[PDB]
Amino acid sequence: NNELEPTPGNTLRQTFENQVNRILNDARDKTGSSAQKSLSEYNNFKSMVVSGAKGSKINISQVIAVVGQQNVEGKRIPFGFKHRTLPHFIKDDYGP
Amino acid sequence: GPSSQNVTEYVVRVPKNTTKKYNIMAFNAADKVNFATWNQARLERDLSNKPEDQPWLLRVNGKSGRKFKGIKKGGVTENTSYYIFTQCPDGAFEAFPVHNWYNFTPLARHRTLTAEEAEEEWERRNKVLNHFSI
Amino acid sequence: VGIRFCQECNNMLYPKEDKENRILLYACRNCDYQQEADNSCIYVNKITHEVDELTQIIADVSQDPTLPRTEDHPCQKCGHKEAVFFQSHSARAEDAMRLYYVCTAPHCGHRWTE
Amino acid sequence: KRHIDQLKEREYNNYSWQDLVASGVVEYIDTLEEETVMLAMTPDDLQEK
Ligand SMILES: [Zn+2]
Ligand SMILES: [Zn+2]
Repeated sequence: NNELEPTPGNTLRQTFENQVNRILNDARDKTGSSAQKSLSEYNNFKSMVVSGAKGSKINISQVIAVVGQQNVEGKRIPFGFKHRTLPHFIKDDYGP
Repeated sequence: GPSSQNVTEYVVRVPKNTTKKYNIMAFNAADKVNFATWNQARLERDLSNKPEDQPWLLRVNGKSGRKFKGIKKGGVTENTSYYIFTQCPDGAFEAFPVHNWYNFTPLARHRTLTAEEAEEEWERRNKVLNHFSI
Repeated sequence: VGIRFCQECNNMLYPKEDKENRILLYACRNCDYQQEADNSCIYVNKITHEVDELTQIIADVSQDPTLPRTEDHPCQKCGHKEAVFFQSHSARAEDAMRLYYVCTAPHCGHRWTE
Repeated sequence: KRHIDQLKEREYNNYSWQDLVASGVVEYIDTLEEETVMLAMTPDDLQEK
């Protein structure tokens, strides 16, 4: 409905998609924090992450909470079909 | 009118022989040629090709008159023969085979630009635009 | 703004200038057929390129089974309550997230942006 | 359903894949033609009003 205002040095798509990406990143960070929030002292993932032997604090959240958002060439999944990503969506769908 | 309520029946014959070969002479409608203006015509096979294959050269009105070039169509009986149907005094129809299709087009007897000369002129003109710059 | 073809040899008529009555004359190079110009302008160059694609989209797009549909926005010229919308899908994609609609009723073909 | 209860009997019925194409219920779709099509992934879930 043309209610967005581009920022200095940003196209509307940029401004558009980079704002969408920022919202997605905030949601992913919240999900990861929630996943980290719930572990026990007897947990065996936390036992290899804390001692630094093998693993990282994001594998815990990816196994327990959310895999996250994929991207090729450093940007969101492109439109490989014409105005679609797969034949199971409707055209120009920009949802998450 | 008779085009609406008109009715009739006529016999059709297809003679196994003719005294003359039958061809089609086609004109662009867009020209709307007045055939009445054709007092006379000459018709000869085109000389660029220096016979049956030869394109036709049509010269209207003998000496002073129009001129067209006719180019043969690729095919005429490759899948379906074409017939000329003519009405006879007995009402019966007579059918004539189409031997060939020639395409006739109008000719421009004006302006003669020359090859080597044209190319030479283009370079000088091209050169002139580049010269005297800024 | 348009183009002019000769009436004798069917070629492109060029503009020329005569130093007698101060009127634009269209001339041919092959033949020298002549006539005067009615609008008396030759060249125009649109750089804004703000052409509204409401003049370029076709009415039969409403036969596409791969486009979204809507029950909210009805057609004005016929009152049908089903439309099919899409984006510019062309160049000039700097701020191009408008949403053109097309009525889906048979033999209406009404188009409108918002 | 008439196509299923007679397709589970190919052993002594002589009704097979070929009699299924020739009845107009399946169709081969190329890649170019696959841009003018609208696919559903699963019947019971995507074809409900
Ligand atoms: Zn001319
Ligand atoms: Zn309508």
